[PDB]
Amino acid sequence: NYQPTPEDRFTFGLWTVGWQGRDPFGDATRRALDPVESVRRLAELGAHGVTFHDDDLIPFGSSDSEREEHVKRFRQALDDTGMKVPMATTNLFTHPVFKDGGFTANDRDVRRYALRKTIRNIDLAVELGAETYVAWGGREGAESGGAKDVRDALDRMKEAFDLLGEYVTSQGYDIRFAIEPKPNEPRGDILLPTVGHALAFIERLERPELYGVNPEVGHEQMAGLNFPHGIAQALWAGKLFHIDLNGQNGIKYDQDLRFGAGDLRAAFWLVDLLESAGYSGPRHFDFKPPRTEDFDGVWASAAGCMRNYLILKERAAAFRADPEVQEALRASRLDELARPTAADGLQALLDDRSAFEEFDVDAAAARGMAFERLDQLAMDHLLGARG
Amino acid sequence: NYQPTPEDRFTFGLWTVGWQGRDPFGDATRRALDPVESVRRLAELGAHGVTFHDDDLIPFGSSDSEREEHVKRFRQALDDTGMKVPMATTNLFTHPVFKDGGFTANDRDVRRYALRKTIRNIDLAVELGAETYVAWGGREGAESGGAKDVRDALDRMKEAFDLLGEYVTSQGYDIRFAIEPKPNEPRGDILLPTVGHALAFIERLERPELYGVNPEVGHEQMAGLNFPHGIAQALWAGKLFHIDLNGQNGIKYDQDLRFGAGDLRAAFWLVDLLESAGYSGPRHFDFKPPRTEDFDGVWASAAGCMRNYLILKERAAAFRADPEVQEALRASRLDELARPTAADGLQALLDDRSAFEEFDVDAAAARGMAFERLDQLAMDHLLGARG
Amino acid sequence: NYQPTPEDRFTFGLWTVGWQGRDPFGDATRRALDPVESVRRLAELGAHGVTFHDDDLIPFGSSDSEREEHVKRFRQALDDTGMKVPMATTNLFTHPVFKDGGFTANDRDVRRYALRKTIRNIDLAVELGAETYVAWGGREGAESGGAKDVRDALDRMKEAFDLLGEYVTSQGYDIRFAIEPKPNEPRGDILLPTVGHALAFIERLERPELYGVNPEVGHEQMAGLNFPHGIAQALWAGKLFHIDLNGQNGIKYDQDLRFGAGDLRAAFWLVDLLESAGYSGPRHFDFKPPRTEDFDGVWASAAGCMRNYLILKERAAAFRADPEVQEALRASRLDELARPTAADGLQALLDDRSAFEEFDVDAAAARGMAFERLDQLAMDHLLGARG
Amino acid sequence: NYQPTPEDRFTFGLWTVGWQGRDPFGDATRRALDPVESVRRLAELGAHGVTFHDDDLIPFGSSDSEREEHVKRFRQALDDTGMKVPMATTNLFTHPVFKDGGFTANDRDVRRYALRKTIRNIDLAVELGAETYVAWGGREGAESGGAKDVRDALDRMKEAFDLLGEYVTSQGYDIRFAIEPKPNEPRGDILLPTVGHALAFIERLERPELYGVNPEVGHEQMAGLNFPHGIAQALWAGKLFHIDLNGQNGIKYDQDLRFGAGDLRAAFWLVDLLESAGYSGPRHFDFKPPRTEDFDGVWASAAGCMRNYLILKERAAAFRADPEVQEALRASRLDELARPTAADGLQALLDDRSAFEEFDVDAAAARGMAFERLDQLAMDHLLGARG
Ligand SMILES: [Mg+2]
Ligand SMILES: [Mg+2]
Ligand SMILES: [Mg+2]
Ligand SMILES: [Mg+2]
Ligand SMILES: [Mg+2]
Ligand SMILES: [Mg+2]
Ligand SMILES: [Mg+2]
Ligand SMILES: [Mg+2]
Repeated sequence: NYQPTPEDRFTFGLWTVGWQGRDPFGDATRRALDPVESVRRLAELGAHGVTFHDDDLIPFGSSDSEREEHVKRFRQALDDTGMKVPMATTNLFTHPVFKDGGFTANDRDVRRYALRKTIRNIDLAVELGAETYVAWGGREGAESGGAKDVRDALDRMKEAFDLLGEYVTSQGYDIRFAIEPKPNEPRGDILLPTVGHALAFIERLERPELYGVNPEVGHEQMAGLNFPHGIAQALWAGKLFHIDLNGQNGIKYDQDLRFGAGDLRAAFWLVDLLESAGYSGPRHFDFKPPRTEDFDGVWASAAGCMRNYLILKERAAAFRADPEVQEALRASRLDELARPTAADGLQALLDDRSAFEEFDVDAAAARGMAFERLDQLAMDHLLGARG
Repeated sequence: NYQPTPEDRFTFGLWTVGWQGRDPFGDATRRALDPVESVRRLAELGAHGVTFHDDDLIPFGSSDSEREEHVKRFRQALDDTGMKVPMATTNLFTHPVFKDGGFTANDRDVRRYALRKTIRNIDLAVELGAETYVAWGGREGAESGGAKDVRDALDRMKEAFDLLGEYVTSQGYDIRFAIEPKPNEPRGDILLPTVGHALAFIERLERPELYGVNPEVGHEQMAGLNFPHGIAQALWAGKLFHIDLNGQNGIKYDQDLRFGAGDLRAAFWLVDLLESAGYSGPRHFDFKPPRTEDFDGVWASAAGCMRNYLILKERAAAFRADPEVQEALRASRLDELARPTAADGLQALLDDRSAFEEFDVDAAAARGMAFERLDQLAMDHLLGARG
Repeated sequence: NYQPTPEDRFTFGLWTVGWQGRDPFGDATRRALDPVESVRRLAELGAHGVTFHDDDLIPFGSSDSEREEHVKRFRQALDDTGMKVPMATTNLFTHPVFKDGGFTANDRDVRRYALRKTIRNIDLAVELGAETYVAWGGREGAESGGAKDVRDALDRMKEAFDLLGEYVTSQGYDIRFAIEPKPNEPRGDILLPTVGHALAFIERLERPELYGVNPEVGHEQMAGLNFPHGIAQALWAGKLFHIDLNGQNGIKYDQDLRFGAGDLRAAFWLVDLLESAGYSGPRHFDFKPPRTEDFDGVWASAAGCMRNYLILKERAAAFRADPEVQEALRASRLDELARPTAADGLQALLDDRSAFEEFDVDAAAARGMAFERLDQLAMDHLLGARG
Repeated sequence: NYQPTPEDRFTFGLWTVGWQGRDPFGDATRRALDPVESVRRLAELGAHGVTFHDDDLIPFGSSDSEREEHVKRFRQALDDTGMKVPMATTNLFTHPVFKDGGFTANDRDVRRYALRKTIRNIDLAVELGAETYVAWGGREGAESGGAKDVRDALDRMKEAFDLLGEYVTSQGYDIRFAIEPKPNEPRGDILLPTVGHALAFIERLERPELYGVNPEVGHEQMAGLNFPHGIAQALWAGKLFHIDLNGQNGIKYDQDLRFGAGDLRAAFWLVDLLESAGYSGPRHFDFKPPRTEDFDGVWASAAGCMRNYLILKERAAAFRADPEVQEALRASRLDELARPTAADGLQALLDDRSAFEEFDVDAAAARGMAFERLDQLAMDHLLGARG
């Protein structure tokens, strides 16, 4: 039946189901949602948690009484539904003061204002019980070559993340940070565009154990890269703290389709990788219900994300647990890929005559790899057509 | 006149001017070149050095007498022309034994054979006086999801690079290693596809001071990324050991056009970045003369690469040394970008009331950035139309 | 000095300089512009005309008195400045009633409403003296495969364009129609995505002499196609009625940069093609001033478009009028490309023994084409470095 | 069981299963196949026919005795297996005499040689009983802007196709012509890059009833376009004469994967479109077995193409024949899309007050479209998870 359970750890953003449909060529098609109503509806669908921007919960320019009133209503809804908040983030892209950037704006006072806004939201997020803080560098980039000195911008971004790490260490919080890469949209070229650039940036920080990545399926597919390879490098580094799941149709604008739409085979291999590696964080959906839909379509899209994940998880487990698949995996020598190359050592490899002087390159080249048979078994298990 | 001089450090690969024109849909249009003739012609054009694959210099399957004869003729040509060899590399992609991979092939004996071939070529490269060794992971990837376990492949690639570093340390050589990223072509998805992935991989190695990157303009433009941003992150990390210059028209197959063709504005900003940062390595051209050309067209393309670089270097220096440009750079607050954000410290930033409580967001948002005026000055200096 | 003159026929849209900066992730950074002020400023910069959407001039839901008042003020500004209106268009994408489409919406009453709105705007455009009407099919497409039956949608689009042609024929107007293609943004896939699809659609209409295309540089570059090839096929068909000039950096979202930015070499070849073919329509700029700029940056961008066109026109004329270039064009046999293949006829070609039986394929294959020398001369003329 | 039958009309090219694995960076991994052996193996798998290039069957430079001997052996194998030949084509891209082009080469004598070669192969194809002749314009394009005058090239291509039509009309053959579009690879930009450009070219020919298109899934996906939309426009024009099925992973080089791999959802919607429209031509597979495979992998890939088509055909028929799907299609108003917009006429539409003056735009905008529910039903039917 593929019914979601709270052990699946499915979470949704408030900006996802609360999107009003304002695109660059059109007005809003839906009215605004109350966050309390969003929590109650998502708890009815069987979700585990919600995430938020600071401006999603408290409107910009609110007084302290309005701030504490919104926080009190939102914690009341969380206590009534039993829902959790596992991640929060700050909005440094909507207001026109951030048009040049946030942490790497050319104006020093804008950079200081962005740091103070982030610190205030980190205090609220620890108050609500979040475990991961996400920084999205949305306005950090340039449309032209001379507008932004990139080495200086990387120095300012390093300084900002070092200050945030110093603050959480001095306060004694247990929250960690995560960086969300994206290649373009809305700037012409965004700093730290991929998972690899984000990981290489994290290794230069002062306390590199507090920082990880938060990759998104759509953002890695906008650069034509392969999302399971990117996720596997992040897992190899030990830095996958949180993940965003959606869909995307090739290299174009950010579509943010529901999960399973877009590249279905890549979604299958991604669910295979996460269930095999034992990733235990939240399964966060960052999608936009299309502006042709009313509220019933919104809730149908939100249910469809979780249903597609549960179907792909069942099919991937059935593919790995099949004896003919295990025979094909031995025939393609994946078990030999898992073996060490030279554990006997460098001197033994240099003295091994079977490794250069007496190695039959023609006999080694004549062997096929049977990858097409393996892939056809994977396609049959995905489509349900084993027979 | 833009005449190349040996102080410019222009180098060419033997595979560049020696390409016979065999593309996937056509036969060769040019006969094979003698490497001695290539050295003499490139010294006549005013180049500084040549680079080589092992199979470019010594054909596959050659005996030891043929090996030493080819090496003796090639060093004789280098001594007669005064040309140098600043970089070498090994060929782990042409022979059909490497169809699944080289360092990360599924076959253990193929991995051991690839390591022994690389070690032999490293000995030859130190004998010829090279300073940088380049590893291109061309066959390391997959066309399908189940063919390659990517975490295990990253373990084998780490093991191979650690063994090579152990060998050069035990021999006492001064040569360093460099990794060339590429997103696809000829596999469907290649491991370590960008500069960011390569840098993040290098930080996990055992002796990370021996390894850097060798980025190529065309390969970063095949993923839709921005090459000056990638080069600037590599310079910020201190890992730019060598660079490949060519041209590319957007996201498609590897064209390897001559330098200056493709994206001319990006070429301008790249030359600006290298001359500003003071990169002192070789300027290596990795281009393919198109198969419609005869040998006169080959030599005209090779001269055109160096001419386009010298023109762009003159225009970029004239753009930076202009007082109206310096006034526009102050008006866009690049000098304020170079200033530290909070050097007074975290506690002073938290107590600063002008940074959150009394900060005029509307007055800060009303200021323009004058980026379009700056970019129009850059375009006028590139086109030569200051007036 | 490259100063624009009214003989250059430079026109701008009101939505171009009137864009407030609202992108999908941010609010507006600039206040709204009066159309009268836009006409006066563009006449001061040296433009020839303006174009408009119906909703740019008259706000949605306006009464008839407000309609005639806006029209009277706008014609007064046109009479005071001497500016013209050579093109108009209708807005069928902003209001949420058009969320599924306009001419090809699934709702019949929405299709009838869209036709009536277009007919009313055509009457206004003939009243202002326009010569070309532009239909942009912005919302005509789908995000999913089952949402839109494409053959039925093409039937409805044919029916709508046939009705508009019947109306202008019955009224005796002299205005013509033009279709603007675009591959995606804001739908996932837009019907009639390229110039070729638009031309093939036009040939199936009832009165195909009234319909042409209106191609845009950015929209053809979002699909990775080559804009001079597309423009040359439209000129070969005799259907280029109007053209939109802007810039675009590869395959991503619609950037709408100023002209000359993006792909400078492609801009050079486009200006070469239009000046060689003698295109006599307006040179229309459809660009967006970036949201980091204030009004001085807006007017600087608008001046920069015209300046870049005048510089490229001078350099292309100097390239064609050069005797060494003419010698290189004879060496690459472009004059032989202009000659007919078999004007002697099919029977003479079949009896010609020099064409198959006695044709030296090796001697024909040995000849080079000298394309690289020709391209280096073109690059030298573009950069101003002939010497 | 999804077993192929001769009523399915599955055909394969000889170049598909006969590909030796020579890619631009590697040598061949498989030996050459006898065409007789290819016919016998494909008849054992359950195919219906084969297609060929002229150089696939008769090697270049063969004498007349060798020509008639190869033809006699090949017709003997066709008579023994009962296989047919429904399509043929000529090779104007491999030999280095065609490096600049074929029908639109800059050399007049090369153009005449290409026409004579094509006419000889057309005689052979009618002798073998083919019904469609395919022209692929592989070398017709340019790497640079000045190398090719595109209007003159379009004149020469029109002249060549008019001569071929005149020849088949004078001989009284019943064969038709088809044009295969492709955006790039191996030239930088190929003339007639998409289906739309090919259709617009066909409408300018002298006898436009003899010419159609032959689209390929991979070639339309290399430009980021949507293949069911392109196929539906070709069916709307009545020009779909033949089709090529393979797979492709986004915008990169021509992968030519087996069918079903790549974009599985797009493959599902394509099979839905062909079975709904009743296309009765051959289902031709143009794929390359990957160079990691031996001959068993070749035959497994060839069987996998037909199996994936039969599975998708069953799932699409089950999706269309479902009552809940039919209810959802009525709720998304596809039946209202099939209705004519104004069959009452232009005057009745202009006098209809319910169409502009009394039309409730807010009530029309408030209705949802239920596209997400429809798409989730389609995904459930594709994955086999109706429950
Ligand atoms: Mg996104
Ligand atoms: Mg996200
Ligand atoms: Mg390359
Ligand atoms: Mg290279
Ligand atoms: Mg646009
Ligand atoms: Mg436009
Ligand atoms: Mg292909
Ligand atoms: Mg094909």
